[PDB]
Amino acid sequence: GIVEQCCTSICSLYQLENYCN
Amino acid sequence: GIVEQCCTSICSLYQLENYCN
Amino acid sequence: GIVEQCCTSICSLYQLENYCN
Amino acid sequence: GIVEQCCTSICSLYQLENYCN
Amino acid sequence: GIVEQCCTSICSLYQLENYCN
Amino acid sequence: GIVEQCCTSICSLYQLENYCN
Amino acid sequence: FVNQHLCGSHLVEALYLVCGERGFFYTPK
Amino acid sequence: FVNQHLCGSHLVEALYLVCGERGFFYTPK
Amino acid sequence: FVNQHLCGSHLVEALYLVCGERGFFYTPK
Amino acid sequence: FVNQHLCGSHLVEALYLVCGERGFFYTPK
Amino acid sequence: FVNQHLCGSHLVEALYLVCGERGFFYTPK
Amino acid sequence: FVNQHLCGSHLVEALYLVCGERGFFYTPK
Ligand SMILES: *C(=O)CCCCCCCCCCCCC
Ligand SMILES: *C(=O)CCCCCCCCCCCCC
Ligand SMILES: *C(=O)CCCCCCCCCCCCC
Ligand SMILES: *C(=O)CCCCCCCCCCC[C@H](*)C
Ligand SMILES: *C(=O)CCCCCCCCCCC[C@H](*)C
Ligand SMILES: *C(=O)CCCCCCCCCCC[C@H](*)C
Ligand SMILES: [Cl-]
Ligand SMILES: [Cl-]
Ligand SMILES: [Zn+2]
Ligand SMILES: [Zn+2]
Repeated sequence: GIVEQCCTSICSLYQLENYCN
Repeated sequence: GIVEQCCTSICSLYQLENYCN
Repeated sequence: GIVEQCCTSICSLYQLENYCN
Repeated sequence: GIVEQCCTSICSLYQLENYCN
Repeated sequence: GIVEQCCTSICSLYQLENYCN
Repeated sequence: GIVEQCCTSICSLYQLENYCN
Repeated sequence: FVNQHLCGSHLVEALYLVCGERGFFYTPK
Repeated sequence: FVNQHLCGSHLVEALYLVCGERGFFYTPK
Repeated sequence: FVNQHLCGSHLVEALYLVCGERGFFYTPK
Repeated sequence: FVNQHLCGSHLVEALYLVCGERGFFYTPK
Repeated sequence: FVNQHLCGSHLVEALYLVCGERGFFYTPK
Repeated sequence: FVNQHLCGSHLVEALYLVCGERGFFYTPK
């Protein structure tokens, strides 16, 4: 999930946008 | 400046990019 | 919504719990 | 103290309340 | 108090030092 | 630079002031 | 309103601490 | 664990900025 | 006042950086 | 040390929310 | 104005996430 | 890398407080 992906690598704005509603 | 443009109205993520290096 | 209830008046820690999953 | 306890384990709200006045 | 002095006007870094231990 | 110095040791206010304009 | 946007940033950080492992939903609209 | 909790705090703040009016659901592991 | 609550959150984070190892006290009332 | 300083920053923010009007004293190691 | 100072703190944190490796400049005056 | 990004987030906030009206340029590695 979001902790697994973005707390092991730097997530860009597009990657962060994936978890939006 | 960024204060006169983004603190008086909400600046979108693209508008904030104008102040990147 | 949380904005109309917690940004117009201070929401206690218990009131914030109403928006937990 | 607070750094020793809560920076090695996740402190809940009740545990954080212990350090209040 | 710190609220009546630093939230009504901007407190410099030196003024904030008055509330250090 | 600033990440190399201040993310390996705690930088004081004077050290942080060095990176100001 | 910028003040509304600033308040929401403190709401989400408050929800993260309050809810813990449960998680939270932030829905302004 | 603490450092994952710290990363999550900055994570929800990033989601609040990126998602905007759409909102988001935060669910930890 | 919510604006007072938001300001206090920035006051405590400012005190933490300013005071350092000395620490600080936050007493609104 | 840096990572303990980072945890302390989120610690005082949590204390500000939890303690509220009572306030708190923050004293580092 | 304190509200201006509070807004600037959210502007710099927004710029840090938005710009990434590019970095940013904050110049109020 | 994540933990350097987290330290940078608190770094720019510290620079915003210390520099004040002078402003600053943030450039990552
Ligand atoms: C340096 O001082 C920047 C010059 C422009 C500042 C504009 C600030 C306007 C006052 C705040 C209005 C909104 C308050 C909620
Ligand atoms: C989406 O826009 C949410 C709908 C309700 C918004 C209410 C905002 C009220 C305006 C802010 C008033 C307080 C300003 C300090
Ligand atoms: C405890 O309640 C502190 C007593 C003094 C509070 C003063 C708050 C003034 C109201 C806020 C004015 C500025 C709003 C933008
Ligand atoms: C909650 O229980 C966390 C579950 C995921 C495991 C995180 C730790 C994985 C190994 C990391 C070791 C590095 C820190 C010593
Ligand atoms: C201030 O001097 C800190 C005192 C407490 C010691 C913290 C470090 C303890 C060992 C942690 C090792 C993990 C990081 C390499
Ligand atoms: C960006 O590519 C970072 C460049 C600097 C290297 C940071 C890591 C150096 C070794 C740290 C190891 C500790 C974490 C496992
Ligand atoms: Cl604010
Ligand atoms: Cl951190
Ligand atoms: Zn704020
Ligand atoms: Zn952090």
